[PDB]
This record gives sequence, structure tokens and C-alpha cells, in this order.
Amino acid sequence: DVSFRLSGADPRSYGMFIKDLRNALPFREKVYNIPLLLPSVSGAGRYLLMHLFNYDGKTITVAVDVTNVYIMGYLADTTSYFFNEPAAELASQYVFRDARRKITLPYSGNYERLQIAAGKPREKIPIGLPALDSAISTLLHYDSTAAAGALLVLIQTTAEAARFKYIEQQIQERAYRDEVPSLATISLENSWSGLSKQIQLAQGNNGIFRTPIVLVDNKGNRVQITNVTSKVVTSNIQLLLNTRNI
Repeated sequence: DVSFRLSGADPRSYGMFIKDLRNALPFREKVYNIPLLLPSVSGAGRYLLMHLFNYDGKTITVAVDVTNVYIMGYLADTTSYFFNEPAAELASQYVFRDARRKITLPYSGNYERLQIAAGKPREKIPIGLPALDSAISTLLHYDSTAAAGALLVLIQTTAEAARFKYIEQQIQERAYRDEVPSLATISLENSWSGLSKQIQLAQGNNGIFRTPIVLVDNKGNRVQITNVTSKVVTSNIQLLLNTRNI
């Protein structure tokens, strides 16, 4: 399991937790030296448990699917909460089996659904380590509208930072003050499947992408990634979604 404590957290301990999260995810191959996540894992082994403590030391346990880093559900005291989607319902067979009650959240866990329930697009939600502290405190007290907002923060500060070194650095800069995500951060989040697929397809095509991936850069707009020598591939993306799941 991996754990992160917000009391005394600074950019370095957060960097250590994100390194541990990447290292807990299984892979057999590296494509262009990036870990390629497995196509499927059987049973309970498919789920990684993250223990997160807020500044006051209260905790939630989050279950992550190791083949795609998607958050399935979480445990707060004796209640488990799972997204309303089939994969999270399969995950409930393996994790948090000692929960006294199981609540299914009224939404699935993708960004479109969560932003509708929360009432705000995530360009307008501040993220950082203070925001993660607040997100953990909110999840301890069931409220489905408030939980959608907290889960948008939680997903971006754990799963998205594990997938892209740029987003981990964005959160390290927001260690003591939250700030809404840059447009670059939103584009990267949205492009992980696409980028993962084109890096895999570039093997056997001399490192050239079959279809270019367009991102928006940090200080402006539209840019096209066409091959694996790009900095997004060499220095940024840390994990690849297996094409068998795209």
C-alpha cells in the first residue's frame, strides 16, 4: 500500500509519495523507457490501496485500479463509497470487505460526470496540498455534491501527478497555496489515452506517431506532438495505458 501524510508535508515528501505510487504499479515492459501498464490483473491484485491522512491525522483509504490508475472507491471510517460504474462494482468484491455499509455514489468517476455533480469545471477548482487536505476532510462526511468536488482534487493530485511529471511539479509549487490547474495540466489529463496509444504505435514506425496529439502549451495554446523525441515523451509522461484498454 502507499501512504501520504499531509502534516509536515512539503514538496519533497509529496515527491516521495508520487514516486512510491508509480513504483507500486506493475509492469512487464517499458516502451521507449516508460513503464507500460499491464492489460489486466486478476482478482484483488488489480487494486492498490492508498492511505491518505489530513493535517489533523484523520484518514481515508482509496482503491486504485493498477492497470489504469483509475480511482474506484474509498473507505472512510466504516463506510465504503464506490462510483456508480461496473468496474467499481467489481472492485467492491475485493476491497473494503469489512465495511459496515457500502454507499454507491450517484455518479461515475469520469471528469465529465464529476464536474456536473460538483457544479464547477475543474479549471475553476484550486488544487494543491491544502486542497488535498480539505478533500480528505470532506470525504470523511458523506455529502455527494461536496464529494464530487473533493474527488476532482484527489484524482488530480494523486493519479494525474503519477502519470505526468509536469503535474507532480505543479502540485509541488502549490504545496502551501492552492491555485487552479494550468490549461497545460487540463490538456495532459485529457490526452493520456491518446498519447499512450500513439507512443505504443510508434514502435515499428521509427518512433513516429500514426496520428499527432495536439496539446495546448503552458504559456499559450495549440501544439502538435508528432514523434517520441518530443519532451512530453522523453521527460514528462511516466506511465502508459496499455492499448488493450484503449
